[PDB]
Amino acid sequence: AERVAAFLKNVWAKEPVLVASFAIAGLAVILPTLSPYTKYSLMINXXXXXXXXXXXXXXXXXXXXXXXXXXXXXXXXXXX
Amino acid sequence: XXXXXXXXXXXXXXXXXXXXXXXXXXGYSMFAVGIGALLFGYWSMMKWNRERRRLQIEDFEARIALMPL
Repeated sequence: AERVAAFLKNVWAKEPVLVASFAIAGLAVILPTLSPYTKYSLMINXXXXXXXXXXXXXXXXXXXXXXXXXXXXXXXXXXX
Repeated sequence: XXXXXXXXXXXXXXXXXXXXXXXXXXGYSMFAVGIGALLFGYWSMMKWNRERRRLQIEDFEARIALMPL
């Protein structure tokens, strides 16, 4: 190698802290795209309500029931 | 009899001996504990934030449940 192997040990010797400035900040962009865990965090952010939920008038509707615990809508229960 | 200052050397105090030596840390082994503490750090922290989510949704549910308020 002309740039991979040559410009690595010299960077560790001369100005060694500059290695960390490119490696840590670089991997900070790569990791949130390839690793399959980021999709879970987006769901809980949207599920947690900030304001009170609005009630709609019932006229031929599916997956919608009363306020009591029943199998209706989505309702998040991901990981305990 | 003549009495003067007597000569004594015994051990000679060791003429120039190195005391500075590598201890505890080796090099590569410190990174295994260093970055190892980081990976243990995130995994322990993020599990608590998932337990915080159990409290979070339950906290906002109180506002939705309270309509006479």
